[PDB]
Amino acid sequence: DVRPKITLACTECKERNYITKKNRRNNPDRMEMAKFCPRCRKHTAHRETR
Amino acid sequence: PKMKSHSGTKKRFKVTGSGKVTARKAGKRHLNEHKSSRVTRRLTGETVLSKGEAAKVKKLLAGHPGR
Amino acid sequence: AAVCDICAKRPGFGHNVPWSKKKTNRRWSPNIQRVRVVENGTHKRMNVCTSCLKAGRVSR
Amino acid sequence: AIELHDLKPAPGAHKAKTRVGRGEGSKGKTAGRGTKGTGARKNVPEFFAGGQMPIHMQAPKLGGFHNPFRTEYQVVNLDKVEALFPKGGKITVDDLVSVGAVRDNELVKVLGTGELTVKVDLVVDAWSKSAQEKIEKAGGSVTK
RNA sequence: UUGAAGAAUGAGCCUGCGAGUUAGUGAUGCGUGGCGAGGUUAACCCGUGGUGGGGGAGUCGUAGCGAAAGCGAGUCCGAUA
RNA sequence: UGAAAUUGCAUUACGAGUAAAGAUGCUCGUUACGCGCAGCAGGACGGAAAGACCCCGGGACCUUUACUAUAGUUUGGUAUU
Ligand SMILES: [Mg+2]
Ligand SMILES: [Mg+2]
Ligand SMILES: [Mg+2]
Ligand SMILES: [Mg+2]
Ligand SMILES: [Mg+2]
Ligand SMILES: [Mg+2]
Ligand SMILES: [Mg+2]
Ligand SMILES: [Mg+2]
Ligand SMILES: [Mg+2]
Ligand SMILES: [Mg+2]
Ligand SMILES: [Mg+2]
Ligand SMILES: [Mg+2]
Ligand SMILES: [Mg+2]
Ligand SMILES: [Mg+2]
Ligand SMILES: [Mg+2]
Ligand SMILES: [Mg+2]
Ligand SMILES: [Mg+2]
Ligand SMILES: [Mg+2]
Ligand SMILES: [Mg+2]
Ligand SMILES: [Mg+2]
Ligand SMILES: [Mg+2]
Ligand SMILES: [Mg+2]
Ligand SMILES: [Mg+2]
Ligand SMILES: [Mg+2]
Ligand SMILES: [Mg+2]
Ligand SMILES: [Mg+2]
Ligand SMILES: [Zn+2]
Ligand SMILES: [Zn+2]
Repeated sequence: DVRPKITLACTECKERNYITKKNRRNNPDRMEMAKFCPRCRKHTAHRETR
Repeated sequence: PKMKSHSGTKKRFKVTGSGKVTARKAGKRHLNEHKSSRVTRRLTGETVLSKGEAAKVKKLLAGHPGR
Repeated sequence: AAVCDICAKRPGFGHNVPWSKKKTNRRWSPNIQRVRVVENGTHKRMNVCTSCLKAGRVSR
Repeated sequence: AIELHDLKPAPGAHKAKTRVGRGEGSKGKTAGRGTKGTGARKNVPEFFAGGQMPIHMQAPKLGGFHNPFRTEYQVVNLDKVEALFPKGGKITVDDLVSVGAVRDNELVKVLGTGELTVKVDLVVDAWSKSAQEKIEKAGGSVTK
């Protein structure tokens, strides 16, 4: 509850590529990251699903 | 009476051409977020069975070729 | 009663099947009603099912 | 002139039965079972692992599915076709290979391990790309 | 049974009887015989004369790999890596 | 006239030891002619009962706000209407 599991999906293809954890109090808002999309075949921006 | 095969064994183990008994690696069905890509890759293939376990599997199979 | 004097409908036997599926033996009885009939000028009571009542198979 | 009393089996053909529990000069008393326990009286099932989750339940099920309409091919290789049809085998049909060995009433895809120096015309169901290339280079063809 | 002459069990004695068997065209080895890239029949039919003959339907071997489509001395994960 | 329980045996001493840790049967000694009859109960861990106490495995019956069901009781809908 305090450190939940969050899924990072590409902002291009909506592909739920990664899963990680955060604190939900230190980072109340959805996280932006620069991850690698196996579908888009390059590094795209990944956002926490909502 | 024909002797039946073991249904879980039917569903879980393959027998290769040379006679090896192989199972799917265990531990990747869920709880995969904390597992690294290395741990997941280690659990992602097929495992050749040990001698005693392979003999037990071939006994449980009724001459069934595995899956 | 549970037997229809017309069409000879009789109870069926099956299972109580709970949430745990612990089956128990039980019965299904036909919806038998006791009604006055006048057949060939004879007045009497008859135990008839509602299916033969709906079909008009009994002369009231 | 052999007569019936000079018929005897081959040495080692008729192994003698081992009769158990017939004195201690042989497998006597416990009859090879040891003392006490389960094994002294019945047997142990092979699916049983003593109470620990067994192998056939700790391993994940191989999933997937079975194709209900999958049909297998009786495969023949070019080395076999060269060996069984060496003398400039002109046309080889499914009847010819089934006469040699292809297990008739089946489909007869021809595969391509081997060299196939001879020239053949194989009318068969399906073939591999390598087998077709080797057959055509040798001077022949495939059909059907 | 760690250990019994044991003051641990059983047996008064003799005679008789009393416990690893049988069935699968079961599973898996070995010996042996037949045939051999092939082996073998089941039910059944004929022999009212049997243990012999037919019957190849099926089945195991003949190619594997893949969840499978499929491809095939390769195939699958993979990007015709 | 005529049983019984019991019974591995037998030409079946005692002391101090030793030993599955309390020995007629083992050791070292001591004593002791053979066989009866009537008696007593210290021992043969005497007989009788596969300990009933204790633990372990199984069962049975009893209890309840253990679980899961269910007869009965009750609610409404619908058929009879
Ligand atoms: Mg999954
Ligand atoms: Mg992962
Ligand atoms: Mg109505
Ligand atoms: Mg003995
Ligand atoms: Mg015993
Ligand atoms: Mg023991
Ligand atoms: Mg044992
Ligand atoms: Mg069983
Ligand atoms: Mg064993
Ligand atoms: Mg457990
Ligand atoms: Mg021992
Ligand atoms: Mg003891
Ligand atoms: Mg004794
Ligand atoms: Mg004694
Ligand atoms: Mg005992
Ligand atoms: Mg006794
Ligand atoms: Mg056939
Ligand atoms: Mg002592
Ligand atoms: Mg003494
Ligand atoms: Mg002596
Ligand atoms: Mg006396
Ligand atoms: Mg007395
Ligand atoms: Mg006593
Ligand atoms: Mg006892
Ligand atoms: Mg109980
Ligand atoms: Mg009511
Ligand atoms: Zn993406
Ligand atoms: Zn009726």
